[PDB]
Amino acid sequence: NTSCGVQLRIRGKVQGVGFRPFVWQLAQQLNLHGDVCNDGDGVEVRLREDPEVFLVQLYQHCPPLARIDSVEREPFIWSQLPTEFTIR
Amino acid sequence: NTSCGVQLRIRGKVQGVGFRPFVWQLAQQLNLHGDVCNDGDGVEVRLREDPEVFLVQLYQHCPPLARIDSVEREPFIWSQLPTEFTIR
Amino acid sequence: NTSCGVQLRIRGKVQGVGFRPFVWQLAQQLNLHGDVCNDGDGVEVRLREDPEVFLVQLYQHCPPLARIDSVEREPFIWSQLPTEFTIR
Amino acid sequence: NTSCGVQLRIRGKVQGVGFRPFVWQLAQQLNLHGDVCNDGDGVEVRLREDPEVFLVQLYQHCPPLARIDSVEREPFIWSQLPTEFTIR
Amino acid sequence: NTSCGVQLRIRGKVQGVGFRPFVWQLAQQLNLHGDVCNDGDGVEVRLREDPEVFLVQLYQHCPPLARIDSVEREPFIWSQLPTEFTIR
Amino acid sequence: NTSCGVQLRIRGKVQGVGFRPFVWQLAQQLNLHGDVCNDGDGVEVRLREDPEVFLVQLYQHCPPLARIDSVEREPFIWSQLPTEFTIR
Ligand SMILES: [Cl-]
Ligand SMILES: [Cl-]
Ligand SMILES: [Cl-]
Ligand SMILES: [Cl-]
Ligand SMILES: [Cl-]
Ligand SMILES: [Cl-]
Repeated sequence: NTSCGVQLRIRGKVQGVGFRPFVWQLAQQLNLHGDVCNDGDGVEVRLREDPEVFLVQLYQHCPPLARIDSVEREPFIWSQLPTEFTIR
Repeated sequence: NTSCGVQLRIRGKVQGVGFRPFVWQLAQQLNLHGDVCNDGDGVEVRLREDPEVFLVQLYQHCPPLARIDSVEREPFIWSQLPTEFTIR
Repeated sequence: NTSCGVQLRIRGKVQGVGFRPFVWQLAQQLNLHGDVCNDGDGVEVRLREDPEVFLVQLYQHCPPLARIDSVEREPFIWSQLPTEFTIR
Repeated sequence: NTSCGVQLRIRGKVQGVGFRPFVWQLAQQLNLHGDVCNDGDGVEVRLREDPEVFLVQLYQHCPPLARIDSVEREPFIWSQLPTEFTIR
Repeated sequence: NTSCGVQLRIRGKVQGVGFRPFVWQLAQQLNLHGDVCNDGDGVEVRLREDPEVFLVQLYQHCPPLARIDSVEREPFIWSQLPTEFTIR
Repeated sequence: NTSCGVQLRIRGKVQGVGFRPFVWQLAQQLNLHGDVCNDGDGVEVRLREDPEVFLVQLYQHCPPLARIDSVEREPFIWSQLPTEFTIR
């Protein structure tokens, strides 16, 4: 059933730069579950877990071709909890 | 804007027994925000804060005429955060 | 990879009484993941999530033939996170 | 330096009944730090850690001569964090 | 009544630079409550909520004329919880 | 007894640069407990408390001769909780 999650919206130079793979790899390292996608208004990252370490490291380790201009966060409800972290 | 909340659904003998006032008073004592209502399928309590102490004390201090048969919890998203605890 | 979990050790009259199914059903209602077993020194419940609501309700809704004499908790590390709640 | 703590005020039949030792033993089992005292308006328990499991078990395992009528909680600031749990 | 809060003390080039408005805007984006002021030893930010995302973004998005040299955090107790985020 | 902790593994130019003292001083400022060591594969920091603010500030305030290339985190269990923060 449902659980509280977090959606992060990351905007900047975040496409064509290895950003979705970067997010994926960071989520793997952090043992996070959810997904990442590029929906045309930046990159959306949905997580089951608290996003703080992820956010710290998103910024600090941003790929060299990428550039993060802003990150927004909001809560949402998972309909079913994720068991993996996937690129969608 | 939005925040993660918790909805509790309390079923049993929970109407005509001072249950909504009891919930209100417990929320006041605990400095909780949200609301309580009876919507015909028990009592729904919506909280901004984590419900655990509230739940402990709901059970332990249940009014004498009342009887709690079950409590369910689920997350939801507040559209605007509550600044009081109110009976609705 | 690994995550912080909680092991609960529940002792009393907790076998032959529907206790493992009771735990399972409570974990389902609470959307918890991990497992339950009877290993000869009571019932061990391992959870991914914080156990507090589970504990409240374990006590309050204890099956009628069962009797809980004590519950102990300790942290441990999951080797892989659970995706279900199962009876083992 | 300072940290956020919780003070619990437990009222009822809570003196002459083994209540301070009971609290101590529960805190030991739960690996909690802080202190307990009887200051003439019930028993005050100060904890470094979140009090929820403690509270659950305070109620469920209340000594037979004791009787808990109410428990109140409030936050406070530790001037120095406790390294033990002690009866004061 | 009272709740646990966090006070952040931000020092550097943090006056005459749009820092209080920057903090305000960040708190709005994050749905945080409390206040900000310049009391002559940097900027003090008092929050109801956990400060971690705020801190991440304080640093990453520091206005161009500003410069953050240090940030300290300590807990404190709110006398009444804030319902807005305001510049004081 | 045991508690959930966090181990951080910090790699880069992190030896001969005042890194262990830097970590120590940051832990003191943050009122953290645990330890730091250099075990030949970077710097390991073990903490009792949640590491997020520590991590934010590790990166932002990295000493000038140092360079942080990566930070990994994993949970572990303390055998006895630390009462100080020490360089080992
Ligand atoms: Cl992308
Ligand atoms: Cl009602
Ligand atoms: Cl069993
Ligand atoms: Cl006493
Ligand atoms: Cl200012
Ligand atoms: Cl080193």
